[PDB]
Amino acid sequence: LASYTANLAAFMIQEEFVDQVTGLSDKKFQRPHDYSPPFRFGTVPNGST
Amino acid sequence: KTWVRYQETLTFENMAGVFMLVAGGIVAGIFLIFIEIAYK
Ligand SMILES: *[C@@H]1O[C@H](CO)[C@@H](O)[C@H](O)[C@H]1NC(C)=O
Repeated sequence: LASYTANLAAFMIQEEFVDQVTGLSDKKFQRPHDYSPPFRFGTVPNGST
Repeated sequence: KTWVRYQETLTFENMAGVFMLVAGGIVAGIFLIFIEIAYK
């Protein structure tokens, strides 16, 4: 029990962070109807991007 | 993606010596129990 509580505490300490989108070629970047919230992103007008 | 992006704590650490020590304690304890059975 002590080892398992220490493992849970150390796993909180070893804190990684996942991301929503990890690529410009994402399947989320095909259609926002693929998931239930339609997310949104734009660019600056008349820009090089 | 061909070479750069392609690349090549836990519970295993706190189990091995503990398991072996408890197993050796069980092996010694069974013999001590049979000594106590021979005593009574
Ligand atoms: C962007 O380009 C259009 C092209 O007609 C221009 O009318 C507009 O003033 C420019 N400004 C904006 C909105 O970025």
